[PDB]
Amino acid sequence: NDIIAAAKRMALLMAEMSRLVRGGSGNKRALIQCAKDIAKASDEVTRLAKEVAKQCTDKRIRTNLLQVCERIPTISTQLKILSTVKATMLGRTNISDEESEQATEMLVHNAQNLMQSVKETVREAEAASIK
Amino acid sequence: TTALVCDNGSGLVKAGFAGDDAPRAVFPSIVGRPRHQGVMVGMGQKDSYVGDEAQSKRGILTLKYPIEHGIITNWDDMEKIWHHTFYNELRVAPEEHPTLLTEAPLNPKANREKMTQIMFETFNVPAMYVAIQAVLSLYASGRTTGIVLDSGDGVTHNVPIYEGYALPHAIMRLDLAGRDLTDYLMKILTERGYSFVTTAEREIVRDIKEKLCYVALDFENEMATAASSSSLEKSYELPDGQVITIGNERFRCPETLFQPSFIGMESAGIHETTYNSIMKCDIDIRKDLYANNVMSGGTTMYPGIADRMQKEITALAPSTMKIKIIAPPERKYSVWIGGSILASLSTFQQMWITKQEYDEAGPSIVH
Amino acid sequence: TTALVCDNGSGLVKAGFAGDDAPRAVFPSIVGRPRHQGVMVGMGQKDSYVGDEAQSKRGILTLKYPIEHGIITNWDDMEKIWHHTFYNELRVAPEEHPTLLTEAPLNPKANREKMTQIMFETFNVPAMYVAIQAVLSLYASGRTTGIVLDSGDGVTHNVPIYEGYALPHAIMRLDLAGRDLTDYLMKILTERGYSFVTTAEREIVRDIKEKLCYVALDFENEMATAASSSSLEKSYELPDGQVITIGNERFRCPETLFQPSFIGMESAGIHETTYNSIMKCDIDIRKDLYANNVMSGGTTMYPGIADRMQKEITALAPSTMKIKIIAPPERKYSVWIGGSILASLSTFQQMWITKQEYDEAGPSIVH
Ligand SMILES: Nc1ncnc2c1ncn2[C@@H]1O[C@H](COP(=O)(O)OP(=O)(O)O)[C@@H](O)[C@H]1O
Ligand SMILES: Nc1ncnc2c1ncn2[C@@H]1O[C@H](COP(=O)(O)OP(=O)(O)O)[C@@H](O)[C@H]1O
Ligand SMILES: [Mg+2]
Ligand SMILES: [Mg+2]
Repeated sequence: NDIIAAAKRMALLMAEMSRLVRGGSGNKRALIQCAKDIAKASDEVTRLAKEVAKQCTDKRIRTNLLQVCERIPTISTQLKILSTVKATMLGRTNISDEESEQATEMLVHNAQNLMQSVKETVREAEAASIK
Repeated sequence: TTALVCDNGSGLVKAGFAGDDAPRAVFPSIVGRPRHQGVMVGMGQKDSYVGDEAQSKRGILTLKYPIEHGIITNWDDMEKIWHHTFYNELRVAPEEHPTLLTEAPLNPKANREKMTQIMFETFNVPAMYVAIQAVLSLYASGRTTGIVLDSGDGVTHNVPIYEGYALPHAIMRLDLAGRDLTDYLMKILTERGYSFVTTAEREIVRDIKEKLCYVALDFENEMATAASSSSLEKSYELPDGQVITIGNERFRCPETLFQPSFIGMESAGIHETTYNSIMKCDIDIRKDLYANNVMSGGTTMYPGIADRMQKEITALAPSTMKIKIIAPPERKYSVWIGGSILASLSTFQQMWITKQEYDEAGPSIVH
Repeated sequence: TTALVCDNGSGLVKAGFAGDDAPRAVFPSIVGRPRHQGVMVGMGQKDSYVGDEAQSKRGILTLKYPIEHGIITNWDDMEKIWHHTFYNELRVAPEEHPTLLTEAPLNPKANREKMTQIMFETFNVPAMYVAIQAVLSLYASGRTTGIVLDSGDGVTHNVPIYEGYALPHAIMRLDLAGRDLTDYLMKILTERGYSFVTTAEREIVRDIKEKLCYVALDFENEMATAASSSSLEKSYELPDGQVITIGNERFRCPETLFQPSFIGMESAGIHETTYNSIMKCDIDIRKDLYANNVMSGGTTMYPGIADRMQKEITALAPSTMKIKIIAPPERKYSVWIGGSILASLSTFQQMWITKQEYDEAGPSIVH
């Protein structure tokens, strides 16, 4: 059951990301990669949800499932872009440390929201397998 | 396998498997279509948010309580309640559990039929029983005689039951409490300059109705002591930070229960419905309804109730008579705790309707 | 074949293919016809210099920024902008790339129709979508709740959006900032005795507006420490070698953003439109707007912003209610970084306009 597997994987990636963001400038490349690895996993969640949706039979559940999975691409796209901007923003000394910290925080907030979107998707996926 | 005890709560729908502890899910229900235009790419958003998410997300929606004075106006949303609950809350298929549904003591025809028929064909529950709500708190209260007062937003009821035969000549449905108490409270919240008037904006009020209202010893002197400067005022903090200091209206709102003269509405206080229901029951039996008066429904959780009610009844009641009011803790789950007992009663599983026999006999059997 | 994210920047028009860093072309827009007689015979010189050569060739021309009050003054210059960029900057066929155009939050009718209609008929763009500038910054700020401040020379705007339903009854267009700040700055640059009157001479001012100006913490006290002799003056070097030493006006000019009574324009400080816009939004939502306040547009690069803004708002704001206003570094390309995210979303490519539906349905229901 890859949805449960993906949800656990997403949690492990987020636990690691929380750890990487507590660390230094040495976690720069890793942070860019972390965002990439999260983006690959979201593309898998989205893909699985579309495949499951095709085999699903109740229109309401199918619609509710389609409603939640369609926001995942947009958040994953935003993560790749905002990470590319932040990545290129590190290594510059003119910009303020508080503004830099806020970029890390914003990225964390967006990751938390992505995780919440997946959390809601998991919840709906679990319920759909009953019918 | 296991039965699920499912209460169509007036508020405050309650769900939890058959006993012995508590409803796994209790929720104010609510369905809300989104009032404002969406600019989210996707859009990817629920057509209507049900509770809980519509009570985290208020306002950007238009909240509709689907059961209006106990009448399920459209079952389309009711079915969505059922489905949402069963699948994404309790996480179960209705075919698996024989179910137990509750209804009110008095509701028109065909409210229970249309429900039963749709629920059998839509959710294909294998067996069912549909109980009037007052009776389940009797099984919950474990009393063998007495008048049951079932009070939730927006319909109250007053049912007399004796060992173990019902008193039809004394069954009262009052449509009064509580959503109108909510509306009245909102009307006296305009008096403190806070106009949270829209339907959605009403929910916060319901929360101040939960938490902040109090009940006095006696009106006239609480009205007096309100004229005293002494601070009855309690400070609510609002979801935009605002601090609201309410007091007179704090004891004023529940007093409606004793006197509907505040709404005006032409029905008498619990005081009189008690007396007049007792005085629609046989003399001999009047002895034992007195001291087996049972209040219920989540709304009744105001501390000066019942001894305000007691003192009021004692004033109208005949001398030396033993009057005692039975008040459970946590009356909101009284009903649910009722239901758990019922469905557990063997052999009365074979007094539960079964889908095949329903296939054979249709709605005729229902009554 | 790839899409082009092309922003009608009010500055500082920005253009760059989809992602992943920045616009490949940024330019301050300007077209300028040559004010003086050309004597070197022929002379093989263009009717108007576009940027950048018109910012080399300041003054021998008369510079005209075409978007006037953000509105396309004439499309003769706008189309020439479009062509100049597409061919002579980016080097791309409008026929080839599905394009993405941006527009503002609030503008009159039919300037976006007329734009779109002309752009389809002139450049024969195959597919297109036209976005309001505030929204792209939401994806560019990875947010989905909050008030957006979009500020470029010379129109600011104030947009509230909530997860992700927009609040139309709280969308405000201020024509205040920044080109009028440029004009006011020029008027207080007369106080240090240097003339910058002409259209061209205004650009140098804009450059001192970029580089030299700063924002304080509190006006009265910055005015106090300005009376202190100590070096506040910063020395600009001017294209005829001149050294301009500015200080009082150095913090004075941006402070106008919190006080437009300095220009005198009746319009209120962003401070107050913020509070009043928050206080034009539903109570419950006020909770998550507090701390999702996003400022934007290249003008917003002044260090006393946002904690000046914060400190001012906090004086009017509800007690102990958390607010945070901080927005990304490099806000000028914030928008552009928005656009990249949008246009990549399939299937919402099929929420773009296609030439066949432009042929069949014309410029109906564009809005
Ligand atoms: N502490 C409280 N004080 C007053 N009202 C309360 C309190 N707690 C819950 N309520 C009310 O209880 C009502 C629910 O009653 P309920 O027990 O659900 O009645 P029923 O089962 O008949 O539908 C709600 O509408 C809610 O406002
Ligand atoms: N360091 C700076 N300080 C102040 N203003 C700046 C600075 N850098 C650029 N600007 C201003 O940014 C403006 C452009 O904002 P822009 O991001 O193009 O707004 P928009 O996209 O809404 O049109 C220009 O008019 C320019 O004067
Ligand atoms: Mg009830
Ligand atoms: Mg702008």
